[PDB]
Amino acid sequence: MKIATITGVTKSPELQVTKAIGALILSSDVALSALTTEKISIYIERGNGSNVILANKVLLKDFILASTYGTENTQSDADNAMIALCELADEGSIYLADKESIKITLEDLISDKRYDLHGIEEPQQTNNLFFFEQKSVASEEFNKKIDVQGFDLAIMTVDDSVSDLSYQYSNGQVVKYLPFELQTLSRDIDPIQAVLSDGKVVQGLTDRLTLPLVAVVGIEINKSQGSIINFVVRCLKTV
Amino acid sequence: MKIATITGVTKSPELQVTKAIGALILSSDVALSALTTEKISIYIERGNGSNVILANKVLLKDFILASTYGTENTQSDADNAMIALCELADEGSIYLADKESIKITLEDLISDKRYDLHGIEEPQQTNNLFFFEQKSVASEEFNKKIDVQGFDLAIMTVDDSVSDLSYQYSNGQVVKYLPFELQTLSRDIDPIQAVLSDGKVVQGLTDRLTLPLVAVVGIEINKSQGSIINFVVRCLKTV
Amino acid sequence: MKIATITGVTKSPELQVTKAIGALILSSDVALSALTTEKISIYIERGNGSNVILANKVLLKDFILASTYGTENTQSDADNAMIALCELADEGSIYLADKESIKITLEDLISDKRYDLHGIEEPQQTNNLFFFEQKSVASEEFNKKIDVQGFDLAIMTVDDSVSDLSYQYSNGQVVKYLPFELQTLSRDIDPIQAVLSDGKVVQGLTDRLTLPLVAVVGIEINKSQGSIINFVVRCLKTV
Repeated sequence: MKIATITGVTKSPELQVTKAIGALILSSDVALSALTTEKISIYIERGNGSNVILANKVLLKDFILASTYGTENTQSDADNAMIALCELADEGSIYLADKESIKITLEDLISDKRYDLHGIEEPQQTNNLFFFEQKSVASEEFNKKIDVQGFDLAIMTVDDSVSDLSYQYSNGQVVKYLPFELQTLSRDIDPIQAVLSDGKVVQGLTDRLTLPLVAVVGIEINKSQGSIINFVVRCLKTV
Repeated sequence: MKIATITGVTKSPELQVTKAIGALILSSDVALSALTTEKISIYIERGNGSNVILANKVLLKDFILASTYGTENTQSDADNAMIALCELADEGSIYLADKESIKITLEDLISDKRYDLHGIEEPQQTNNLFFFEQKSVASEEFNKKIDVQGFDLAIMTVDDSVSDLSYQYSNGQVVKYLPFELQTLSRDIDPIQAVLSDGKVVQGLTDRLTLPLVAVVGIEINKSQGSIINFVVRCLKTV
Repeated sequence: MKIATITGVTKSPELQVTKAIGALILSSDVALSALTTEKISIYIERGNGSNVILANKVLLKDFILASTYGTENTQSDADNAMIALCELADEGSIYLADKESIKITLEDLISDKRYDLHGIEEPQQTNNLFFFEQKSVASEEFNKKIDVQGFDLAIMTVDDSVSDLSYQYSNGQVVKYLPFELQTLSRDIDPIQAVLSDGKVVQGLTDRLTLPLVAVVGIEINKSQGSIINFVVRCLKTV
C-alpha cells in the first residue's frame, strides 16, 4: 500500500504502519549514485518500551545496496529515476500481535526532491527479521580488526587510503586482499548493480563496495590516517 | 532446421512439420516493442483422432513474453532486430506416435516485414506440453474475478485505468496490489526483458506486464470504464 | 597479490609463483574484442613426478571466454578497459608441497599497450585442475568428427565456410544445427557476455562462439574447403 510521499520538507514525520508488511518499496526522482546524506530509521514498537530496532539512522545508499544484492537490482522508469525493493523478513512478513506498529522515519532529505514509500503485504507470517548494524574506525589509527561472525553481507566505504583487507575464516586461514582484487571478486557474483532509465547499466558504485561473508570470522583493515571507514553489516535472526 | 521465411504477403500458409521439434525460434527485423497485431497459431494434427490445440490466434508479443520469462530474454543481431526462442515441451521434443504433425500459421502480418521460423529438436521425447489460454475483461464493466488455478504465468495488458489487482491464494488470504507495486515485484525476478542491437537494454514493455503466479487461485481486477483488459495465461500438462 | 605489469615489451618474462593461488585476474587497457594475437602459457613444475601442462600457448580471447561463461562476465573500470577473472582450480587452489611452483608467461603482445597479472588465493587446497586443449580442422577437409567426451565447454571461431555442426549425445541420437541456431541456443544460457565502460553491454563476439557441451560425446563439423577451424576446449580432472 501507499505508505507515504515526502516533498519539500527536509524530514519525514513519524510514519506508522499497523497492518503486517514484509517489504518496502523506496522510489525517488534522484538517481542512486546521487544519494549523499539521506538516512532511514525503522523500528517496531512492542509496547511499554523494549521496542525492536531494525535500522537506526542507516544511510539510504547503504540500505539499498545491502538489500538488492544478487539476481535483482535497482529499477528505473520514465516517472521515477530510482526504485528499490528492500525486504524486512526472511520468507513472509512481520507479525504484530495486539498493539505493535512499525515506525519509519526519514532524515537529512533534500529540500527540492521527492520520495515515496510503499509497503508490500504477504500472505505468510514469520519471526525471522533482518537487522542492520554499523561499524567504524577512529580515523587516527593505522589498522583495526573487527569480528563479522554471523553477518552474511557487508557494505564498506571506498577510499584511496585503504591499503590491505585481511580475511580470517573459520578454519584459521588468513588471506590478504587489495581493493582492486576485492572489487573484482565482488563483481563476480553480482555483475550488474543498477539499470538506468535511458538504457545504460552501472555495474558498481564508485565509493561503495559489497562484500559477501561466507565462513568468515574476522576482518582486518590496514589503512592510513585521514578518513573514516564505515561498514554496514546485515544479519538475519529470530526476534 | 529452417521452417519458412515470410515477406511481402500478410498471411503465412499453414506450414507443416513432420520432424519432432522441441522449440521454435522467431526472428524478425522489427523490435519486440514494435509488434502490433501479428498472431500465431500452433497445433498438433492427428490423422485419425482429435486435434491438439496449443495456441489459437495468440498475439505474437504475448507468446514471446510468456516463453521468454526468466534468466533468458530476447536478443538481437545485425541482420535480425528481434530473435526469440520459445519452448513447446518441458524438457524435450514433442513425441509423434503414428500420424502426428505440427501445424503452424502466422496471420495479420505487415506487408513490408520479414518473419522467419526455425525449429529446434532434442534427443529426448516427452509428453508434457505448454498450453496458452486467453481471458478478457470488458470495458463497460467495473470489476471482475477470474480463476487462475493451475496456471503458473500470465501476461496482462497495461492501461492507465486499472485501479487495483487482488490476489487470492490457496490458503484463503487476500492481498491487494497497486499496478506500480505489481510492476516492481514483476521486475524483481527478471530484471531485463530484452537487449537491443546498439547495446541498450529494455527492462519491460510499456503496455504489457508479466505476472508469475505461485499458489494463487483467484485474480480480481478493479478498474474504470474505457478499455478492455486482456490476460494470456500459460500452463503445462500431459496429452 | 600482484604478479607482474607488462608495458613496452612484446614478450613477458617468465614469471614464477610459489604461493598457492586459486585464480588469475587479467587486466588491460585493450578491449576484449580488440585482442588479436596475445597468448598465455601456464604450467606447474613439480619435484616429484611429471610437470603439469595446463595451458600451452592459448589465445587470450579464448582463454578469457572459457572462464567467464555462466553468470560471471568480464567487466571494466575507468583505468582498465578489460578485467577478467579466470579460475584455475575447481573450488580451492592448486596444492604445492615443498618446492613445486607455477610458471606463467605471455607471448605476442603489443609494444604500446599495457597488461597486468593478479593472483587470488583460497583458504582451501584441491587437486582438481582445469585443462585447456586445442583441436584443429584443416582447410582441405570437407567434414571432421571429434570426440568431446569428458569436456564441458568449447569455443569456436565463427566462419562463413562452416555449414553444419552435429551433436552426438550419450544415448546415441545425432542432432544437426546451423550456426544461427547454435548461436541462439548459446545465448539462452549466458545472455550477456561483457559490459563496457560507457554502460553498453555486449552479448557476444562477432568472431567467437561459445558452446556448452552437456551429455555430448561427439561433435561433427561439415563445411566447405578454404578455411581452417580452431576449437578451444576446457576440461576438469583430478591430478
